[PDB]
Amino acid sequence: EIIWESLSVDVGSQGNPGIVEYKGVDTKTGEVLFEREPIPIGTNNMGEFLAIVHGLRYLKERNSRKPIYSDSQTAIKWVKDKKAKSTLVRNEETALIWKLVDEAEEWLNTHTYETPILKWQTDKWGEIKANYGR
RNA sequence: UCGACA
DNA sequence: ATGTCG
Ligand SMILES: [Cl-]
Ligand SMILES: [Mn+2]
Ligand SMILES: [Mn+2]
Ligand SMILES: [Mn+2]
Ligand SMILES: [Mn+2]
Repeated sequence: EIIWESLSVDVGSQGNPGIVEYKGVDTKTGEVLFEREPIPIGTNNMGEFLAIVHGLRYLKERNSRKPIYSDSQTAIKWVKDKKAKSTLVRNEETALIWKLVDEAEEWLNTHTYETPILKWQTDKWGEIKANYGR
């Protein structure tokens, strides 16, 4: 029941909190459609969140109605709520990740989209195509 | 007390 | 090990 005609996104990190990045790939081919420059400090969930929002913006800009796959239950909820409930401390070092997160929320609250955000069923389909981790 | 998704 | 939700 995999919808191959879709966009798959996923976070990648070195430590958690740690260096965070993310990418979006064509679920069907695996071709990398976009990738975020590594952010010094952030959490896994913030990254998973930014990945979905970037995916929403990527698809809207190209007038695509394809759904987005994410393996993050947390990020999917945050996007649904248009509010990332991260409890990562807000300080000088986490300023960048928080700026991106707040700006992502800002975009969600000022734009519209019908993009279905679907849960990638890892336990049945294996690793999401945009995966970085082992 | 966990269970789940990362 | 941590980040989060049910
Ligand atoms: Cl971003
Ligand atoms: Mn993931
Ligand atoms: Mn990268
Ligand atoms: Mn905010
Ligand atoms: Mn992954």
